[PDB]
Amino acid sequence: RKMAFPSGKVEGCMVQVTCGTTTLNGLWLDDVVYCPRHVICTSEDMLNPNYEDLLIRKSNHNFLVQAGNVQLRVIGHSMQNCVLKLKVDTANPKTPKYKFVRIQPGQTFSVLACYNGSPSGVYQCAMRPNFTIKGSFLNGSCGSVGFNIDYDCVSFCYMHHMELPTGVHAGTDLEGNFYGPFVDRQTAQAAGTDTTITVNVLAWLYAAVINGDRWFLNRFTTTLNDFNLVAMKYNYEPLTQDHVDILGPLSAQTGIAVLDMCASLKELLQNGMNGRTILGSALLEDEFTPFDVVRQCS
Amino acid sequence: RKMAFPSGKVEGCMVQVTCGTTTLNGLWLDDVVYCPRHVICTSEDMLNPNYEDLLIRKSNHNFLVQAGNVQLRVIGHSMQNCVLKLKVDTANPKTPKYKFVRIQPGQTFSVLACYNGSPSGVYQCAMRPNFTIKGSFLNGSCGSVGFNIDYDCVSFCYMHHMELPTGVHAGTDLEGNFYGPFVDRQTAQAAGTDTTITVNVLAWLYAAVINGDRWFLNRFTTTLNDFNLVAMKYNYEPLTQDHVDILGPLSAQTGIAVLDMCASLKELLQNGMNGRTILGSALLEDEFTPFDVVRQCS
Ligand SMILES: *[C@H](O)[C@H](C[C@@H]1CCNC1=O)NC(=O)[C@H](CC(C)C)NC(=O)OCc1ccccc1
Ligand SMILES: *[C@H](O)[C@H](C[C@@H]1CCNC1=O)NC(=O)[C@H](CC(C)C)NC(=O)OCc1ccccc1
Repeated sequence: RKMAFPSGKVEGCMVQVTCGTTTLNGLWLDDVVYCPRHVICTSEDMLNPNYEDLLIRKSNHNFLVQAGNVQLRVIGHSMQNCVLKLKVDTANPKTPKYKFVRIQPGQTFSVLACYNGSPSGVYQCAMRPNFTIKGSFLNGSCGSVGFNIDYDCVSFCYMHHMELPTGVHAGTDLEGNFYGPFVDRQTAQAAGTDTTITVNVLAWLYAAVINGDRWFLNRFTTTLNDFNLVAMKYNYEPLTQDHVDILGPLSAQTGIAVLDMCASLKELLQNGMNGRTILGSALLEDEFTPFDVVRQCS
Repeated sequence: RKMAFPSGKVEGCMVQVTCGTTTLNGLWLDDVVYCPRHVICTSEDMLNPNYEDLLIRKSNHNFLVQAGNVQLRVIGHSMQNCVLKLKVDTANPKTPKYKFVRIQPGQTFSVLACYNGSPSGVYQCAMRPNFTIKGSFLNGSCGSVGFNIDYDCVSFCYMHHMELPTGVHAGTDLEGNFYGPFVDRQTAQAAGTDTTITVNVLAWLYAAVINGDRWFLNRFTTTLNDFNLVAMKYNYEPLTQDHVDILGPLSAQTGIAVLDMCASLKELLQNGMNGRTILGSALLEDEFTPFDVVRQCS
């Protein structure tokens, strides 16, 4: 099963930010509210916004932050890359222990989709090699965050800004820097040709070996270099050698060093599953980290 | 995408319940903790328990409940079918507006998987027509619950007790009545042959149209009864008029009559998918309801 982190600690940080006509969501940690900076744009400064001068003309009194129907007072505003920061006069007493990280393509996280500051639902998604995510997001959803958890700490890794022509989504880390070559302005922009997350496909074959039925399992072996070619053709990312021993635990538990493994991914890009399905998916699955496999078998 | 309801309201009601060697999760609402009654069994008892034998042989102090760090004093106990009800001297201040509901086959709910009283993950499930669910659950997971939300109100519908031999799962409503012909005994049980949830498959074909994927549309048309005849043969639940009604929503926003979308699915069942995906998959997905489709497309 694809599984999301429990969302309570992030729900307790979600607020509604309105500036003029635009409402979106804010992230309220301590006495600071983070939200996408295009909240300060009207329907039409959005096509080529000069954010610096948009923001000049805004003052604290132009921002309506609400936790429920309770207004939080804005007492300062600043722009950091593509996110806005609003100092409010109340520290969120729900503030989890947390930090801001910038994730890598292939890494997974959980999205807490919200609308008008109220959580709608939660889902697990991955950062594609072309820096999009395959999410469900509608209008008013910008400012929603992705996150991971480690014990008590919430690691905020994504904030939402944009849908792309092809239906996928684009956003920034919590310091406002976009993932990939995207800009927060309403223009057609390059999706970018995507690839399969090789390390996660191997994580998930391992899960097959663990949780039982390894029918895919075949009796042939390879090394690193040829492995790249015929699948690089079905468009698979370079497995390095340091994806390698994040796959170390799963190799040690199954007994299988990385490459009998490769050579059965061969045959699944060499003559399909033969109509068969591994663990619940009639296709190869590439949105499970090795850590995702260990967590869930753990 | 499969989207679970946000989980914070349930997370604040989850506690650990211990009785001797046996530990699992409980649901802490007002001044009552509910958990699976096989918490009272030893490894050996669970072979063939007479739960009323076992329960008359215990007093309050044999139950240890913990809410994070803090122990809750059990001051009463009580059994309602397959769930135990433990009264405690404190009311859970995080108790939401809630309800207890028994759901029908085909309905969905989100599951908050917990271990030792602590949330670990959240995902969606359907009640199969055979009254099992295709979960992800290990030892210590019992007591985790399934629920839906409805504005402010968490309606609990599932409590977890068991993995059948085939890897699927079985449990009770929160009054403790099993979904299906199972019992809280550790003895091998079979679930009975599953069917496919038809009304949901149509809801996912509609979902697919909305998201640009329309190769499967035909322009044949069919009777409700003609459709159920063919469907039957492929082990699809009857499609009721109610189900037709329920689909009406999605039938407006796409301009496809239910019955014509039946015609297309009927062609899908007589001829297979010949190598094509719908919404990415080589199988027809039946674990989205109408309501889960609207919710995530409005
Ligand atoms: C912010 O709430 C919103 C999120 C979008 C809207 C629907 N689904 C989403 O992901 N962002 C915008 O509406 C964005 C504002 C600009 C200042 C970046 N405009 C936008 O998303 O245009 C790109 C697009 C291309 C194709 C379809 C839909 C949107
Ligand atoms: C409750 O904590 C536990 C959850 C099972 C354990 C593995 N995955 C689950 O969902 N329930 C039981 O152990 C249950 C006990 C009642 C029948 C008294 N028996 C059961 O689920 O099947 C036994 C089993 C044990 C270990 C692995 C797989 C199945």
